[PDB]
Amino acid sequence: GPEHEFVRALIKRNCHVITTSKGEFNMLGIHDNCAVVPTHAECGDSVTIDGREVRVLKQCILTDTNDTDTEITLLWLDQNEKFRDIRRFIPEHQREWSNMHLATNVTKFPMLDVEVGTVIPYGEVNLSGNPTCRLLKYNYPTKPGQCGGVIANTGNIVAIHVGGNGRVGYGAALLRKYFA
Repeated sequence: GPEHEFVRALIKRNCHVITTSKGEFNMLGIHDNCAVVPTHAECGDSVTIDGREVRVLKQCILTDTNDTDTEITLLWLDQNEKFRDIRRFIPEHQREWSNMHLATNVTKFPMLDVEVGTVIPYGEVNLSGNPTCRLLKYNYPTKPGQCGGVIANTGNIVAIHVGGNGRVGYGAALLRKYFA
C-alpha cells in the first residue's frame, strides 16, 4: 500500500530511537539537524540516539503564547547527516484528518504501523498533571512506549503521539511555523 510505503519510508529515513532516563521514545527528524522529541523525555545536554551518544547543540521546548507546553521539544543535534526535509508535508494549521496512522520504531513496538482513524483538534488536556495545548485526539487504545510515534498518512505528517488513556490517544500538533 502507498500509505505504508510513505510512512515506512518516513520511519526508516527520518526516525530514530532516543533513550533518556525516562525511557525509549521515537525521535522524528524534520530538516537538516533539527529533530522533534516529546518534552517529557527530558532530554539533556547529550542524548542517546540509536545507542550512541549525541551532543545537543540547542533545544527549544515549544509553547503557545500562554506559556503552556505543546509537549513538543526541538533538538538541534551535532551530526553530519541532514534529515530529509519533510516540512512540506507538515500542515500549517490544526485540523481534522481521516485515515491517519500511528507509526513508531522502538524496542516495545518495532516498525509499528497502526491505523488510528480520524484525528481531530481537541485543544488543551492535562497530561500527567501538566497542561498541554494544541492536542489532536484519536479513538485508538495507544500504549505508553509509543510516545514520539508519528501520526501520519501519505503526504501528511500531522502530529507526534504524546499521551493516552487506554481508550484514546493524544498527538501534539505539528505546525509548519515551528520549523521555519
